[PDB]
Amino acid sequence: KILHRLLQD
Amino acid sequence: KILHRLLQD
Amino acid sequence: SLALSLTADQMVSALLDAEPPILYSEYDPTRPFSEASMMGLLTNLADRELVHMINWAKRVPGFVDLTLHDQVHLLECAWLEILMIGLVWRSMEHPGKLLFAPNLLLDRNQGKCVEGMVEIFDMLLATSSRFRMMNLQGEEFVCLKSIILLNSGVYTFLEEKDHIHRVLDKITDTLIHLMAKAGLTLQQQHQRLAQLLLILSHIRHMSNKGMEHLYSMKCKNVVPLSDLLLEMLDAHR
Amino acid sequence: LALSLTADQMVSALLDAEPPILYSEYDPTRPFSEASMMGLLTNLADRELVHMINWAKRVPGFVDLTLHDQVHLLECAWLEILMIGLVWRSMEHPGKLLFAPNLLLDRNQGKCVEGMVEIFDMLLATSSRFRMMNLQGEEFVCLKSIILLNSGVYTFKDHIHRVLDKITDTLIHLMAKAGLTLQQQHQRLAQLLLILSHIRHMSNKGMEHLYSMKCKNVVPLSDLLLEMLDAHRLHAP
Ligand SMILES: CC1=CC[C@H]2C[C@@H]1[C@H](c1ccc(O)cc1)OC2(C)C
Ligand SMILES: CC1=CC[C@H]2C[C@@H]1[C@H](c1ccc(O)cc1)OC2(C)C
Repeated sequence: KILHRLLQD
Repeated sequence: KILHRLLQD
Repeated sequence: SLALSLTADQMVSALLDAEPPILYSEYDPTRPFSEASMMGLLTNLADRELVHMINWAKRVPGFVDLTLHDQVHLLECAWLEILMIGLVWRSMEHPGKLLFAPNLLLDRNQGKCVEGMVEIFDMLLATSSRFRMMNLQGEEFVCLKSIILLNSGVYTFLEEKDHIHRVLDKITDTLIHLMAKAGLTLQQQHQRLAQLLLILSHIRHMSNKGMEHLYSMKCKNVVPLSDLLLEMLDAHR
Repeated sequence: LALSLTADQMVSALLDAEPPILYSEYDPTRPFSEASMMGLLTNLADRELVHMINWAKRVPGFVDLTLHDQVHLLECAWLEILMIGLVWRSMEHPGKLLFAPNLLLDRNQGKCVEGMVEIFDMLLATSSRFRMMNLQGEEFVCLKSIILLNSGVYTFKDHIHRVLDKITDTLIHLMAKAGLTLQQQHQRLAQLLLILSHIRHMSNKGMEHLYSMKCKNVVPLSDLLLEMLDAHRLHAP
């Protein structure tokens, strides 16, 4: 889930 | 349309 | 005019008096539910509620001053929002239950009888929960309800709109007045006022979602909706 | 930390969090098509999404939420937040929508996509409401923050409500220091938040529209938009 990663990154 | 009738009444 | 000419607590009284009644469904409680019986019951009710709310809109300050065509528009946009916050209001003291009618009290688990309906129940329950957290009062509620009628159609309509905004402001004054004499601090009045009006945003969402569910159910031809329902429904697309 | 920020420190922190204004890849000497327009503005929305995530975690009290909360909040509000940006950007260009400094679309150019012109209309009506109301950059960043924290909060949060109360204080702070009297303060604050209800409405219309463009597949959407899109439930006959 791209969102999750853009948010953790 | 039934709304118009009810309204003007 | 005369809507501009009410006192704060003359506004509240007029609205309290304008309230429509609470209707019963034709629910035979000895019979369990199916999808078609559900919808049927719930659409039959909304249809009968539609007549009262119209005769209620005529008794909300300023509304009757608006042209017939502008009145139609406001109603076509808000009817289900108005139905919804009423539902939410009746259910406030029935945690986990939706009081569609005193004889039709729906558990969230029963919402599953109708396909897709369960999400809508969860939102409606949460809103009712929110009202409870906040301990929403009858005087404010009737103010909120009127706001929905005057606010939902307005930005898609000629300074007929200016008059609508004046009454909107008069209804704000009214709400502040209520909280002021409820003993709220100046800051606590702003916050509450914002908390209430922010909820209308979620109520708009529920109605959009709900609207689509209804359109879905008709396309599916699961239950035949009244001819008022099908008009209010087609106004949206 | 968000809670112990002065109103002033709140406004500044938000103004500095502002995402930049992005550009279209649009090349002006090429003609438009339902496909090319939808391509240009989903391309634009998709790059804007990346900057919104960033801005989100620079909104006081947002990094303080569980990552799943963060996700839910953004899945719910993403289109409203692009829309309020759009509407604010198009303020000084009445009759037109500044999607990008080199993508100024007028009313007629919405016909290029079927089902787009009515959302165009709602959108123009909103920025027009903003301009008429003469919304200030500082007030705008508060509104945007409110949508992020408010839209999803009821479909799960004291922390979120306390932050939401802090942003409300700040809005008033701004009005109180702009010269507005006490009733003028609470009226403007009502008119502001009542507009958020319309933005929620346009968001649901535009989301159904987007899913429609996927369904008749006039353009391949990005992986992120599809995720955004799929956090909502929809259909298209
Ligand atoms: C008959 C309906 C069908 C679909 C929508 C709108 C109403 C129904 C409703 C809502 C409030 C009310 O007072 C009566 C019916 O709610 C749902 C099921 C969500
Ligand atoms: C590409 C889109 C298609 C349908 C919806 C959502 C976005 C588009 C949009 C809005 C703001 C923005 O910054 C980027 C795209 O707005 C409309 C056209 C209303």
